[PDB]
Amino acid sequence: TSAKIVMLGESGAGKSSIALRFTRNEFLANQETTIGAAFLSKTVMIDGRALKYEIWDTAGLERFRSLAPIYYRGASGALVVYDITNSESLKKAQTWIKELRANADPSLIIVLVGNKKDLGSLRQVSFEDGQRLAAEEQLAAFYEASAKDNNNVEQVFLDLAAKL
Ligand SMILES: Nc1nc2c(ncn2[C@@H]2O[C@H](COP(=O)(O)OP(=O)(O)NP(=O)(O)O)[C@@H](O)[C@H]2O)c(=O)[nH]1
Ligand SMILES: [Mg+2]
Repeated sequence: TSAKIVMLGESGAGKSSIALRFTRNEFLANQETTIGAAFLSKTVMIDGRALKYEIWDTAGLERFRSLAPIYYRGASGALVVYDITNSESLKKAQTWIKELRANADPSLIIVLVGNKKDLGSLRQVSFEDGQRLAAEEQLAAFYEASAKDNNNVEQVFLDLAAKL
């Protein structure tokens, strides 16, 4: 069985870095902005039974927003990513969550992920503030993570998988 997941969120928050870290163990300090949504795969075991993630890594720039439904229409899950160092990205994440609730399948499982936890002092979003959004929106899970340090990336995907 397979998990069809879409990555959404403001450009620069680290959608491609998370999905490449998870699927390929690849991180780039100079990851290029995504033009057309990229497809990425990986198989992971659940509690014995095998599982294939099929991930659509969307371009986050607002000019590519109208393309996002092509990638979210058949999705089982969405990871809506923000950057813990940039307060504005959390409000962008809230807009995506609302858009998904209005336009996507009501069974869609949404996980909120605050990325770049490794950037210490530059944090602008508290754990408390990110989770307040996830609780207010009754999302499936809330994690802070670091694609760069590979911290909590595996755990976000495993958690999401168990909720599908
Ligand atoms: N310090 C730090 N930098 C990160 C982390 N994840 C991503 N980055 C950096 O942030 C920049 C943008 O990352 P990227 O994955 O391209 O973001 P995106 O959300 O895919 N952008 P777009 O929507 O335009 O494709 C890159 O320079 C990348 O190295 C992280 O966990 N920590
Ligand atoms: Mg990208």
